[PDB]
Amino acid sequence: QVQLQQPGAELVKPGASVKLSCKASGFTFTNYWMHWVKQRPGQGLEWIGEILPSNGRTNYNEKFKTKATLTVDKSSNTAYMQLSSLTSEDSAVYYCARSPSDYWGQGTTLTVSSAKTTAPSVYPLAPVCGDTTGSSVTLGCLVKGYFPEPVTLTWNSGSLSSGVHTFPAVLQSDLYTLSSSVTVTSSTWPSQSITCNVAHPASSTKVDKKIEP
Amino acid sequence: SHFNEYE
Amino acid sequence: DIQMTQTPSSLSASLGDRVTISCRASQDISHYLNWFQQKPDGTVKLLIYYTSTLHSGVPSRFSGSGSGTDYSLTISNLEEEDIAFYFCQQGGALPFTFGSGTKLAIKRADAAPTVSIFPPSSEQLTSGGASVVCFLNNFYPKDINVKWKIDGSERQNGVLDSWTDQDSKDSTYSMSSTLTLTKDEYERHNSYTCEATHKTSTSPIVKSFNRNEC
Ligand SMILES: [Cl-]
Ligand code: NI
Repeated sequence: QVQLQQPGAELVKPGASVKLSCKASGFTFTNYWMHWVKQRPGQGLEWIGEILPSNGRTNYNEKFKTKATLTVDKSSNTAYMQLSSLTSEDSAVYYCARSPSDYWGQGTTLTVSSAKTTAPSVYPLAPVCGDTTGSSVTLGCLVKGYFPEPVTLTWNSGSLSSGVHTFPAVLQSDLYTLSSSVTVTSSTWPSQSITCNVAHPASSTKVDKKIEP
Repeated sequence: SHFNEYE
Repeated sequence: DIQMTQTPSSLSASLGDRVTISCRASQDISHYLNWFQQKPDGTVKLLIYYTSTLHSGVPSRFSGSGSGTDYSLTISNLEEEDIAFYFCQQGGALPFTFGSGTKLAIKRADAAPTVSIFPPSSEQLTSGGASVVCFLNNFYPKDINVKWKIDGSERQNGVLDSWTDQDSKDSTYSMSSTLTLTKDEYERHNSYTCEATHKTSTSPIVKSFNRNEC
């Protein structure tokens, strides 16, 4: 109903090639230009190029000429972008879009890595022993060495939300690490049980770690 | 929105 | 290539305020300037095209102006739903190019971080590893610096940091910093310190522990 449907994520090895798809619906894309755009964390958006499905003409950003190949399958109203010889520099969110009356897909996160699927180690982070005098206490959970993303982290099975911060994952080595903190009034812990719940779907693991003094 | 299409 | 220079790169304002963002092109783009809005979930929408034409459904508080090489996007009275990343696109000549973007944020009252430091868990230690973590939570403004010390000596290698986006409800920011060592190195020293430097104070907020002491 004017939608551009892209897969949420793709994982590929360095040296491999990948074909991103962009399925249009709610309109026939024949006379719309279909563009592809690359976004990386600290870089400005880059335009890769565009293809006009009616006649197959393409306009490319010359920087991507030997990297990207745009095509269309008119019978399924789908545009594609094939990326070749992937390197870690190709890791990014890739969007498709139409123009004129512009509308964008939700983007495909492409990760290019050699890492193998690996379950995280989950460790409870209790306060320094001695005695904490505050009205509140902060506890945490450290999730180290997993691949690929993502992991889902909750406190007390999702019943404890509020006072919670879960930080974005970062790439130590070829694996990811994240952490989460929870803050509760001092009278609640350690008298009431607080546990970190971590799921990592790709390695099918689910671990619970109780925070103990 | 682009010079090469009709808007 | 027509290069687009967008300013400012970040902008913190109060809700209800008028905000203006600019994009300057390298050469004349003949009014083909588009403004795009991207939300934290990755969603991207076209707001204005051909300098000043509002796209379908965009509210009237958004307006665009400019000519030749100088263009602006103005939001009359900032609403909460407008907090996002904005970027321009020239469509006057191939290849099409984008401005580097403007991240909006809500301005709030200054807040010092709440700092907590955590020694390695016994479970990690049993595996041969030793991560020391520091949480610096709920501060404003966004900039902050963390320094680690081992026995009073500054330590830089082995540190990884992560920063949350602006909190949706209270407008603060938070940060986690982890110093990861081998158990062997961890066991050779006694004192571990996380020091935070923020605009809210000229003296660092210092948190530390001694490995013996429990
Ligand atoms: Cl053309
Ligand atoms: Ni030493």
